Parts: sequence; structure tokens; C-alpha cells
Amino acid sequence: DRPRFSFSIAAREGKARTGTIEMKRGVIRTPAFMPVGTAATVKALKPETVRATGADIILGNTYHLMLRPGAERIAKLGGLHSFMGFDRPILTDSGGYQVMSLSSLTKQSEEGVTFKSHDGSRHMLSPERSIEIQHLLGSDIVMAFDECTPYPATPSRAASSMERSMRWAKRSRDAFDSRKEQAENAALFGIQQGSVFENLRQQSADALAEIGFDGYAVGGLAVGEGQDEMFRVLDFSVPMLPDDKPHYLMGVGKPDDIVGAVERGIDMFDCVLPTRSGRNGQAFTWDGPINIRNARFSEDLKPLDSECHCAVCQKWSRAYIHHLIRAGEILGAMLMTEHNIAFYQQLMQKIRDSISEGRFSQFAQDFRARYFA
Amino acid sequence: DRPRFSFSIAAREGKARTGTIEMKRGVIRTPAFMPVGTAATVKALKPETVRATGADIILGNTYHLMLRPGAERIAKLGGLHSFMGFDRPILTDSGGYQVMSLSSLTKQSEEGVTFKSHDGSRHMLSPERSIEIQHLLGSDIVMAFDECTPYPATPSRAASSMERSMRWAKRSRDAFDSRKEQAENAALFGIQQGSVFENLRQQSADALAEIGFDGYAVGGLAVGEGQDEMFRVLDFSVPMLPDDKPHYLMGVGKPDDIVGAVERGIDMFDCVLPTRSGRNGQAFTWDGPINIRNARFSEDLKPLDSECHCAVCQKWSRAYIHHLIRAGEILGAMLMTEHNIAFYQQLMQKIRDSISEGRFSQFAQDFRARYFA
Ligand SMILES: [Zn+2]
Ligand SMILES: [Zn+2]
Repeated sequence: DRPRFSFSIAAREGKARTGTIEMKRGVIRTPAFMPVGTAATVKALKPETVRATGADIILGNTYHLMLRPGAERIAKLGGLHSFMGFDRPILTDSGGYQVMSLSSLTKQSEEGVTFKSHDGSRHMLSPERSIEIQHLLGSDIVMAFDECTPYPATPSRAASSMERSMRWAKRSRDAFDSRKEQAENAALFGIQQGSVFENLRQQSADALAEIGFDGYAVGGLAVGEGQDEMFRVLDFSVPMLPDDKPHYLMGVGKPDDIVGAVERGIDMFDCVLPTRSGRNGQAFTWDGPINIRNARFSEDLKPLDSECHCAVCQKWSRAYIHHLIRAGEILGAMLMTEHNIAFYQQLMQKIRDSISEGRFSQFAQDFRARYFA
Repeated sequence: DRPRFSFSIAAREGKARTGTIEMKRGVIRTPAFMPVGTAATVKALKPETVRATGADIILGNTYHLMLRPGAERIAKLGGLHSFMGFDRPILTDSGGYQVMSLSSLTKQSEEGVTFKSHDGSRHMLSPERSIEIQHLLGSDIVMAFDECTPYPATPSRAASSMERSMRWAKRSRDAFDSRKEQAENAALFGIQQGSVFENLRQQSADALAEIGFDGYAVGGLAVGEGQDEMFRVLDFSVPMLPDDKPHYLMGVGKPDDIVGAVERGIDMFDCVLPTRSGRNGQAFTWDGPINIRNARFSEDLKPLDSECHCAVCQKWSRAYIHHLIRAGEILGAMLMTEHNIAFYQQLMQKIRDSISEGRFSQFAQDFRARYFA
């Protein structure tokens, strides 16, 4: 039977790594892409379809679920896995980021954040309550509760925010450890902050390693800084994290961002881009993204992508999906989403295979040359 | 290899019949329920899911398709079956009814109807053009072009409308027969009109039988007259149609309407009720319909229906689907629609089996006693 948590690195090329995370509910192949389930559903897909695309794990957003249907209610009903019918690992975010972006009348303090539901109902969120909600949902990978520092940030503000987040990381660790069922069956990840400043990124990494976590996220990136700056920060930030644990880049991203982040030592990713932009007509292909609503696709009998192995590309044309999206049909969202998530999983598979074979550098070059042709 | 069209009655009980229609693209078990595909999709379902529920045939709405993506375009792309990925029989309506209900600035004449797209683009629709559009789509069962007489109608207006529709039925027959590929591979149904008036229903049946069709629809019902009146008209109208051909009640209906119509000799049905009302939260059960959005379902772990064999009822709870529909999630529409269409197909299967076993009267009584408890 599988352990609570074991990360094993099978092959390396430069800073890139490929391997597996074993957990009670399944094995996660890394580098991994996690489709996002916003309110207990990966939008427009049955869980069996999510699995069929190759996903090993999904991300569940806590903020939405704590408001609707409610964490206690989900626990009463048997937990998130049973509720939504997805039996493999689920990583839950802490809820803190969406509180700031989506809710109103927020009040921050050292204790946590109070906020009004985007309902007007009132609520608190502290490290302790976030860890508890993630427990009630039955999360397999629990994220420590922290603050995503705005970009740009002054050094003083980035430091203050990072320091509070490290105090909150210790509180998150202690809350998780004080719940026996959670500590024995789930994993806890800590989040590095520090904005774009190397000294703050180092202090944050040191604090997180002293507390000790099962994995380490690079937080606070993909917040408007652009790819060059994101990569510059990853260049010095990822080596600060423990080498023997997974490295998770939150909220990234576009295919080229993923490739470059893997080149810099990242093992895990999530983003709404394939699902959200799929519903809005953007399809990913090896030759770059296309907008299926464009009139040039109205009589195009080719599949979305000429090499993609997904069920959508085996069965339906660009012309049909163009019609569906233009007509506002639900099946359009279903088909675009399945294809995009399958594309992302095929990208991750090519990344894993190329690292395993010692030809990832060449893959990255070939991928870019074609994707940006 | 199957014939163009063969209807065979295997068993009878009173006026009810069960049997099969053989066509080139498949066998249709009767009495049959046809899910509605409005714009080349049964809303929120892949074609494989439509088939998995038990459907043998779907209805395609012509009016929407002739506007978007266009009949000529669909023909260029290989026809409706290839376009949408559904390889079994498709019955197409004539387009006339939605022209009147949905379009603007309509002008009627003996030639046909001119109308403005609900776009503002202009278009004509005559018997000849309707049959041509249905050919371009690649329809297996083509409906003659007629007028659905408003309810209530005076005897004079009902007669004038019926008489024009019979002239249009002959034009539809001749247009269909003058296209060799269509005449050899598809079937043509004529539509009885006459409002609620027995003498006009008889004149209409006589005219249609003299022209000769592969099947006969009862048109002009389910237009606001109520079930008692609908059944009263069916009582005298269905026996006027040729016994040895299928009888199609257009735009019906609720489960009890279907049962009573089968008791009166109807073999085929279509309606948007299971799909449309599913997206709006109404689920059909053997104990009557429920509205899944009701708060009483928020913690109900039972499936939508306790006996239903569909995949939704095997995997997900009322509580989860309640959450999805309240949240506006696409998966809610998908699951409600799959269940409702599966329920309708299970109803049709129980009807067919009970007629085949000579216990349909008892089934109808048992069905009503429980559905309306
Ligand atoms: Zn594909
Ligand atoms: Zn069901």
C-alpha cells in the first residue's frame, strides 16, 4: 500500500527533474499539470474525462467551496472526493488569494483576514481555519495559508508580507500536525514569498526549510511581472528550496512558461488557462494557440490539432467546434476543454519522456521553434 | 443490408403498438422518443452519450441550422451526421414552425413564407426549399412543410390552413420524389392538420393517404389545448391514419402525455422538455418530477431517481447536482440532461416491453398511480 507521501526523482537534466509522488490516493507523475476544479468541478468535464486526458491530480479552490456548498456540508456528505466523484489526489489552495481578489470589505491582521462573500455574508480565514477547511474537504495536498504579495512591491512591503507569511507558515504547520487524521494521511506544502528580491526569497526559503514541509511552492509570481522577470526570479529562487522535495509554481501557465519553468527546476503547475480560455474559444496546438471562433475555421475539416491523440481530435472538426462556440452551445465548451486539458497532459508527457531520455534541452528548443513559428 | 424504410408491428394491445422501423442508418424501436438536437447538438451531450441512454434516432431542427451554420455549408462539410458525429437516423422538421415562432417580419403566401432571421437577414421557405434543405442536411426522415394552425382556431381558419397544408403536402411529396438520392435513401412523413375538428381531421387524413407517405404525423396539438382536449382529438384522429405506417405526435411531451398518446396509437414523439427542463433543474423520477434546486436536496445523498439505471444515478448524488445547478456549472446541465434523456428512454422501454407482453394497460395504471402520488 502506498505511503502518505514519497517523492522520488528518477532522472535529471540540468535543473529539470522527472519522477513520481506516491500518495495514498494515487501516484502523481512529475513534472505534473493540475487541472483546476473551481467549485467542486473541473468546468465542463466529468471526472472520468479528466482522468482520460492523463491528469493524475486536480486542484480544488477552497474559497469558492467554503462559501458554496460550505466546508462543513461537504464533510457531512463524505468529503470532496466522494462529493464530486474524483478518487485521485486533490491539492487544495488555502483560500487566501481569492479572498483578496474576489471578496469585499476585507480586513487583514496578524490573526488572518475577515471578509464579505462576493452574498455579503461575513467570514474569517486564518491559518488555523484554512487548514481546518482543507481537512473538512479531505484534501490530499494542503497549502499553507499565506499572502500573495502584490506586484510591484517595495522591498519594505515585500519583506513585511513575507515575514507575516512565514509566521503563518509555522501556524499552518502546527495546525496540520495537531490533527492526527490529517497529519497521517495528507501532505502539507509551504510557500516561498519575497517578490522579486533575492535576499527575501532566500530568507523565506530558509524559514520554510527550518519549519519543514512535504513540498515547496514558489509563490508570488505570474502576478503581472512578465516571463523574463518570472524566469529571472526562478533562476535564483528554485535552487534555494530543498532539492529532494517537489517544487510547485502556482498559477502558471502558458505552455512556454511551463517549459521554461521545468528548465529551472519546477515539478508542479496549475492554471485555469486551458479550461477558461477553452470555453472562450482558444485551442492549444503544437503550432501555437488558435481562436476557433475566427471565420477562417468555418469550413476547416481538420481537427483542432493534427497530432493530438484526444477523443475530440479523433471525432470532430474545427468547423463543427467553431459552430458550437459561436452558437454558445455547451458541447462547444465541453469539447474545447477536453482537448485543451489533453493537450496540456501531452505536453507534460513529452517533458517527462524527454527528461527521462536526456533530450529535454532539445525538446524545449524544438517545442518553441514550432509553437512560435 | 437494411431497406430505405420498413415499419413492422410486432405486438398490439388495444390501439397501442410496438415494433420497429428499419432504415439504412439503423433500426428504430417503437414507440420511440427522439431527443431534440436544436443546432446540430443535443444540448450538453456528446452523441455517444445520447446513444448510451438508448436513443435510436434524434430530431434536428431545420430553422436554426438553415441560419447557422447554413444548409449548403453543412452539405459541403459532409452532411449533418458527419458534422455532429451522430451516425444513426435523424428526423428533420420542416422549419416552418420556428419561422413563425422565432423569426420576424414574416410574410405568408401560397408559395411559402418569407422571413427575417432572429441577424435580420432575409430568407424564404417554401415546400420545395424546405425539402431541399432537409436533403442538404442529409436527413433520414423528412417532414413535409406545413402550417401549425394556432389554437384556438375558428372552423373557417382551421379549414383554410389545413387545405393549404394539404396542397403543400403534395408539393413536398413531388419535391422529395424529384430528387433521386433523397427518394432512394430517406423517408417522407406527411402531417395531419385540422385543429380540434373531426371533419377537418378526416379530410386531412384522406388527402394525405391519397398522396401517400411513409409515416403520418398528428400536427397542431400540444399548442395550448390541454391534455384532456389533446386526448379527445387523438381518440378520433389517429384511427383516420393508415394503420400500417408510423404515427408521430409532434412536440409531445410530458411522461403522462406519452403514455396516454401510446394508448391512442402513437408510435413516435419528440420534445425539448427533458433537455431544456433538465438544464433548468427539473429531474424526472418514477415518483414525479423534482426541482433539484430546492433546498430540500442540499444534503440528499440519494441519486436523482432510486431505480434509474443511468450513469448519473450510479455515480452522483442529488446534493452534488443541486450544488452544480445552483452554481450555474456546465456539469450540472450535462448530468441533468443525461439523466432526463435516460429516464425518457427507460419509459419508452417499459412501454415497449409491456405492450409486447400484453400488460400495457396495467403498466399505464401503475405508472400514473406512482408518478402522481
Ligand atoms: Zn485534441
Ligand atoms: Zn438517472
